[PDB]
Amino acid sequence: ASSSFKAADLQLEMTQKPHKKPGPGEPLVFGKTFTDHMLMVEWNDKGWGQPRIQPFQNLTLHPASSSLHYSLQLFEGMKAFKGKDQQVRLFRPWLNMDRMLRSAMRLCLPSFDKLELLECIRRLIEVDKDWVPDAAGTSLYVRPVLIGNEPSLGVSQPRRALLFVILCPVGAYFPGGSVTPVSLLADPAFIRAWVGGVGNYKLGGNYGPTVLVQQEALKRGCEQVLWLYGPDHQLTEVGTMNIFVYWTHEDGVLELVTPPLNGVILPGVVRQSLLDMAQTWGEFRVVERTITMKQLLRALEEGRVREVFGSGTACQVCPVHRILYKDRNLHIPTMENGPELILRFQKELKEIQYGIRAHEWMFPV
Amino acid sequence: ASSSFKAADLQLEMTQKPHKKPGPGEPLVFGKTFTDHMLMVEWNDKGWGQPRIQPFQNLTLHPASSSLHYSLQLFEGMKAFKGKDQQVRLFRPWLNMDRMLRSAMRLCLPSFDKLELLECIRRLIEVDKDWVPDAAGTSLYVRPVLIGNEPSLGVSQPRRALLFVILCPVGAYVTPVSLLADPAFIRAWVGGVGNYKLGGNYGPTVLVQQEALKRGCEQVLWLYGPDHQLTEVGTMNIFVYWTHEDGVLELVTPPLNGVILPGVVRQSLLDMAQTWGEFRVVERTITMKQLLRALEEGRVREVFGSGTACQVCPVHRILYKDRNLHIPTMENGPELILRFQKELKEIQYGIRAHEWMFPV
Ligand SMILES: CC[C@H](C)[C@@H](NCc1c(COP(=O)(O)O)cnc(C)c1O)C(=O)O
Ligand SMILES: CC[C@H](C)[C@H](NCc1c(COP(=O)(O)O)cnc(C)c1O)C(=O)O
Repeated sequence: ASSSFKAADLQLEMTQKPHKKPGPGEPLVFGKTFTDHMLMVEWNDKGWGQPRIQPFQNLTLHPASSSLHYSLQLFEGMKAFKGKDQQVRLFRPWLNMDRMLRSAMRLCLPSFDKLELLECIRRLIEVDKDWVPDAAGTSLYVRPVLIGNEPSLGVSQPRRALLFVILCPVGAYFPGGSVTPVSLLADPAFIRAWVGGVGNYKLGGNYGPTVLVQQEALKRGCEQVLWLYGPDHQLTEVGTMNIFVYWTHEDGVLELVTPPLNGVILPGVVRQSLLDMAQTWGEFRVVERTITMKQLLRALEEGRVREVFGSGTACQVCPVHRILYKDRNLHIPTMENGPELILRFQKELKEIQYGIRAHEWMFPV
Repeated sequence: ASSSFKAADLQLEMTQKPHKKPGPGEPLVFGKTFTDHMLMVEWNDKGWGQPRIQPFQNLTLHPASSSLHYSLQLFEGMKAFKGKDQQVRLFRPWLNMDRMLRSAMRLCLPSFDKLELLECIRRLIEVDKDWVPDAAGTSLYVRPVLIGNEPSLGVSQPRRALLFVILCPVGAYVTPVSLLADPAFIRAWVGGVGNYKLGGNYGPTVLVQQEALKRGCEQVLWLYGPDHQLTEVGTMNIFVYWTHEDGVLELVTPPLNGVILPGVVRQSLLDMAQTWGEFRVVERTITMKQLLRALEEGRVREVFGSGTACQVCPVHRILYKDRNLHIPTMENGPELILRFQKELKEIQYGIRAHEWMFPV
């Protein structure tokens, strides 16, 4: 018993003022450059309306829209890569569709068919193929969004909603192969999410309270925030990335560990891919288990820690070299291990994402 | 002064297509009906633009507006009451202005001068005075809102923002409510943002409120900790009038520990009760164990919620997991509830002169 919204029904309108691309690899600050078209689907009493694809344009919302009063909003983030030159592929889009639908049900927003949305996104990206860069480490960021849109102040299940997708060409997250480490502020006073909360869904509500904390991290000399949880001070996620630790655990076994999906952390697509990939190799233990600051401190001085990094769509595998804890700067030996594992993960993903290696994880055009 | 828009700069555009005021039938559903005008002020690199009272109209937002991607949004809720004379008064608006500014700083949104916003709100209400109902227990609900509005996908401090205010005539709200108290749902946490009126606090409650209904309750009593403590109920702070374990008669309400929204009505009930001096008034943690045990022992007199929508709201039942708990509120006259309600109406409708009220 559930909705619809079909891809066979798209309508099409092309831009009369096709904006001009970034040119050489120089500008494009992430998220501030948009392509010529966008996807838009409306839902109401008559259910889902028809998809289509229109020129990039402003939204028109009633002043009481629940999307602005009660944060009835959720989003996704995924990437399209252009490799064999002009051939464009989406990395594991199905997982983002699965996650988006779960976020929708948590916020009582309308359900939709994951494959139809994926096909409309495919159609949209097709129209803006030329916006997809092909220089090393660049890609096209895809931002689907679903918002409640009830022109009513009652806190309740909306009877109207809007789904849209916009695209941004992105530069190489790292200047040029320059994989550079980041420093993290790890302060227990800051709490991103709670057990029983909504940290495991991609809801706008989870992000707004982090702006002030990120500003604090900069003022204290760090680049991102390492979110801690519990009296235990466990490591949950870093910034907008899941966190991984490669070290010789306390029982002498070499392992790659990452916090488990206990409800407080976001099930990252890159996170799942690194786990899958490492399990496949079978060269060392790969496990999902709780990581505490106390365990990290001990391992660091017995020189048991090899590499620590974050994973996410923006920055696939991100080295960490320093963590400021309790006034405490902890040097993380990641780079002196020449991010061997980090480097290996990056290479495999590049080969897969840019079509060098055929793989089911990729979705065509 | 630099850092704020000014009431003296107000530009105003009267409507050329009035709405029909709520007809005779009189069915006033909350937040469903809007008056003719709204307030709008923009902020950016050049800072605050000039305030504007304009016809009620849609907002035009860039698809990447941070208000829609990262919930850079907050709001307020307060009421204007029209008394016998026909004079309109705002109830303790300064507290809402203070709370709105605290919410803005928490979300790195632009600061503004509280008195200037209050004056523009005063001017907006004046324009739409004809919308302020005057039948018993009716009022005009005021909804200021401040949202981030940078056309960028980066999660960061916006360089653009929009502040607007819309008004709704409200038709009323006695009768007790039932509450669902289930530990599985967590609304806010220590170190979180439950003490700010941010839209992000509300969206996740929709599903839970739907669950409360399918379970036969009308609202949600939010619990927190192993420590099943009572935080707030629905969109109201929660109060308990009883004889405590120490056998002393008191009025208790959970403390402002970051744990909950500092309600304006809540602060007013505390002030008023403290003033009377007839019984102990305190801010302390309240646990389900203590409640269960106080009920068991007939020490509980009245339990109620407080909030702008429903000033003092009697509670008669709480479903705690399987456990339907009857709350003796109505059989104890809501004696304290009635006295609070009596006093607030006299103050809010101008029967009794008071500093809590702000003119027109
Ligand atoms: C502005 C967009 C969001 C910051 C963002 N999400 C990535 C994310 C991740 C990584 O998830 P994936 O990109 O799906 O692998 C993990 N944890 C949190 C709290 C996150 O926010 C992104 O799309 O990059
Ligand atoms: C639907 C009503 C609005 C959300 C609103 N605040 C009510 C409220 C309150 C009570 O605050 P007051 O209205 O200021 O007394 C307490 N806790 C929560 C979680 C609330 O939402 C208001 O001031 O109208």
